[PDB]
Amino acid sequence: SPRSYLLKELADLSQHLVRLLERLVRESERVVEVLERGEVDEEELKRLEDLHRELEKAVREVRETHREIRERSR
Amino acid sequence: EYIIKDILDSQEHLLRLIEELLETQKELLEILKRRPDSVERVRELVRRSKEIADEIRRQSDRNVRLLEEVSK
Repeated sequence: SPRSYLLKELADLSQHLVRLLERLVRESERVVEVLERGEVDEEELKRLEDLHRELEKAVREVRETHREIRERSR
Repeated sequence: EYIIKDILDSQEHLLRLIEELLETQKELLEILKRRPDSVERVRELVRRSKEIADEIRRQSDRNVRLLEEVSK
């Protein structure tokens, strides 16, 4: 079951990563709309950077989860 | 019979597509910070991002189904 907890956790992390990515794609399009009307306020850009930072972190944990899975299947 | 390896290989392939999406989004963000005069490239990055995200969702959903099948 140790692998079963990891496999379910991996599924949880993967779904979370996809939702965040979908959120970033939507938010980035909106920032483009804001730029087109010349209303950028800096905070919208900061929100996109924060999202990228969170996404990079999520990808790193997914890789760590793969390492735990590999270490347990040898 | 490489059950775990198949899942990991599929996940790694998915991560490569996700990193491609992140790279596309990073170019878009870097361009936006510089206030470009033209939005043709950024609009194209958004269009490509939507295509890649759709494929990422389909692959992830499939991998999640497989992960649940194996864990039983």
